[PDB]
Amino acid sequence: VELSPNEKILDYSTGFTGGWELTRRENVFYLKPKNVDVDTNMMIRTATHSYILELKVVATDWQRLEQAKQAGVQYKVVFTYPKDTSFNNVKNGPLLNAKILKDRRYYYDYDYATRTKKSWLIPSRVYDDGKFTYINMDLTRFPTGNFPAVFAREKEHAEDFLVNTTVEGNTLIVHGTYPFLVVRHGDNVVGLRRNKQK
Amino acid sequence: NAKILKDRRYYYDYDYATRTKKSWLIPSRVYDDGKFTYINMDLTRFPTGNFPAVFAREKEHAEDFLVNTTVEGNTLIVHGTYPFLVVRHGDNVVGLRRNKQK
Amino acid sequence: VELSPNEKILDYSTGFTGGWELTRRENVFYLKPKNVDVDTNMMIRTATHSY
Amino acid sequence: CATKPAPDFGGRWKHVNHFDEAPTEIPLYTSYTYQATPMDGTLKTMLERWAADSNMQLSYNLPSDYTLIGPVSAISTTSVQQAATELSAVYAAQGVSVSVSANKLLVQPVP
Amino acid sequence: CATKPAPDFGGRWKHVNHFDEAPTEIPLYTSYTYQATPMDGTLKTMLERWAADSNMQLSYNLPSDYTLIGPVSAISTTSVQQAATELSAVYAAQGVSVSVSANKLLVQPVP
Amino acid sequence: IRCILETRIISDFGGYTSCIVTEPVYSINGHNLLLPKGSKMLGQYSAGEPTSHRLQVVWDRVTTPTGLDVTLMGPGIDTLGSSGHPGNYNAHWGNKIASALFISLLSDAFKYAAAEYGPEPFESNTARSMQQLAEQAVEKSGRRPATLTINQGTVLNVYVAKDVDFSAVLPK
Amino acid sequence: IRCILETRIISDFGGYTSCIVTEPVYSINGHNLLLPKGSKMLGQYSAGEPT
Amino acid sequence: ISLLSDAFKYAAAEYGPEPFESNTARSMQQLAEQAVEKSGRRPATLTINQGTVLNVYVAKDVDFSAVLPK
Repeated sequence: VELSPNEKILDYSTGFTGGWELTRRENVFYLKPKNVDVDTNMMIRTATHSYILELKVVATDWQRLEQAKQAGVQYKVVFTYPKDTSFNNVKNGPLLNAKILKDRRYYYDYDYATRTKKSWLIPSRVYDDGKFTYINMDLTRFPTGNFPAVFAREKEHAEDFLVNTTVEGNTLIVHGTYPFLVVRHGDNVVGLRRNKQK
Repeated sequence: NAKILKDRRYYYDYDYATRTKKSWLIPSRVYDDGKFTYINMDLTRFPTGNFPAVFAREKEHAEDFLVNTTVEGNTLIVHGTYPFLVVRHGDNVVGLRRNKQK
Repeated sequence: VELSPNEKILDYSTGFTGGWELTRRENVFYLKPKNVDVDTNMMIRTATHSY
Repeated sequence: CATKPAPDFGGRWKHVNHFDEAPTEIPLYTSYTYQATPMDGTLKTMLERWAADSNMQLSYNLPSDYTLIGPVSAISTTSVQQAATELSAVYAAQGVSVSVSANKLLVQPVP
Repeated sequence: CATKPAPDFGGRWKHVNHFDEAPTEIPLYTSYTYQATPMDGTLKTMLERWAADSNMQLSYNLPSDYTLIGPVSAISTTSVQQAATELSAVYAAQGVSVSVSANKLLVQPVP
Repeated sequence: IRCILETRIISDFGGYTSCIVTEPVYSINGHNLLLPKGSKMLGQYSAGEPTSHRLQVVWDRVTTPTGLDVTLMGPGIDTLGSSGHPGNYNAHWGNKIASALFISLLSDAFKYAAAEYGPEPFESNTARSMQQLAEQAVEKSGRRPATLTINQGTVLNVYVAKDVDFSAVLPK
Repeated sequence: IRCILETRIISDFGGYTSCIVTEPVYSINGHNLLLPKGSKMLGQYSAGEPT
Repeated sequence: ISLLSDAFKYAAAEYGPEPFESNTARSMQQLAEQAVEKSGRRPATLTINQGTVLNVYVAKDVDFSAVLPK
């Protein structure tokens, strides 16, 4: 039986102790009986949980280990812990999907500004789905070391801050939609304005 | 209870004041049930990082203090009714007056 | 049986212990039976895997 | 030499809970609009996601693939037949005809 | 005496998601072009990799080997017969004739 | 984890902080929402003399609106990633001067009225015994530490330093 | 491993850094791609007087 | 604060009997010696900006053979 790893087990007591060989390693009890009729209870009391187990013996005469499967033994017992039902009063696939879905609203209106005219740091395509900004750089093919670090900024020439990014191939995906994105690779920098919704 | 109940008295009379005209920090709907103030911000949809810290204040330009808040989605719920609420997200701030009962 | 070298083995327990001579060296269990009918299970629990 | 406090507000005191005067009509049952995103690069990758997003089959029968151009970004229709008509008007100079045989898309050269 | 910050951008604000106006035709089914790289040094090593990259056999029947020269770098053909013709026009001064007997390459002196 | 501060930090005694999360924090690959938009991060710091003009907070618990209680190890960082939160340094030179100027000037009026208006220069005793109190006001007001304050709206940032596994929580 | 820095390092208290890899890193003989183009390297430093 | 104690010393050396040592120039020079000691305990910094191309020397072998597809 496997309890939660979070809480420490205070105590435990089974009835008819001399018919059950059980040892514990900090949250798991390895149970095995010793005779054919040792049916009892076992009660585990942790810091915040309380378990009442009802120990049985269902396979005793088996010669082949498939016969204990059909008799109904349980190799492992694990407990799942739900959250409180007052929070349940408060799913359709993954939230980050780099393809274009049928039922998501996209915003294809972004600019770029940089000193050099034709750079290898200019993104190919930038858009978002309302929740993630999908910077795509898979047409600046030549320099193999062309992968930047993306920051974000609330005004045009304010001080930038940090974002969480995940990447899929050549697509850099930024967690969250921002007014400005800043793309740096050393001394060369490319800004990215999201244009205002008219 | 963030819904509107049959047998509770609500007060829909609140103002806002801020420097910038169209900000993403202006609340959508503010009301209360006599015991909790329900700041609602679920129509300023664009900036994903738009969630403030709510303070409260006894006069208009007095010094603000701390409140207990619980949140349900995009609704920020303030434990207690106050004359003024102050809504901060860094350098930009939005005040919230409860208008006086005529 | 050879487990992953990455994780540390926390504990293990086989049913019918007195019919299996098994020793471990940090990820490998050398199993040998002792009699003709010693069929059982064995459960290994590492830090993130369960066998 | 003292400490600079937090910023303070100030303004006009407009009221929050404000009804408008224009009854904006929110639709309930929204169909699928055939349109051209900037993400799908070529003509074949755009029609592979019109067939996927509408449960149809694509029979691309051209020996080569064409990239998307300027006048492609004006198609916005909830009808597949009116979108295949506006597409073939754009790619008429290269001999590309796109039609729908009532369950599938056909990309064949013009007769 | 203060700290120099990071570099800052500045410019024109061109727009990213830009359709073009020229429908560049991307081919789908690309054949093998017989051509002459600078890597393979001599005439024998170039024809050993034309036979290998086309599943043919090479019968090099010359007592010596010739290096590649200037006018060799103009052959670019998806046909083996037109490339063996342009090659033998180059190496005509040394009595080198290259032909294809429909399954294999023959390098023999000119009659 | 970007959060905005709620409790005004002042580095005198060392206490407890609280910042409200402002942007939702997703998984390693974005398939799930881990920390929702309005969670509270909870941290604490320790008293010290602020040599550098930064304060060091260890944020160690988040309670989400969706009913969770995580216990991460996150040292607080700058909004660009520098270790330690920057504050407003204030060495209290208004109070250190005024506590020792006023009593050292009262002993200087007694010395001037005794060097002249007296025999010969004529050392006084009230200029000596009251300069002893002025040396107590320098010693006592030199034991006061400097402060640095962080205001109640500033956008902080937290670097998580160990992995947290939400797999036993998320619905299957 | 060439990476570009993401967290601005300041040597006051000693903390944690993060740099995004910029060029793909192959094997000893180039048959396999080991570290892809957009990986994150994670490091830490210690406080001291910068002599 | 050392210049505020230097105005008291100049107004006492002249404009006074004889030179006339002041006490406010002595007790406030004691606060100036506290401001040297306290501001000498501050360490220097060195910053590395948020875009600089770093580089990492790997110093032990890492074996990816248990990962790559066969």
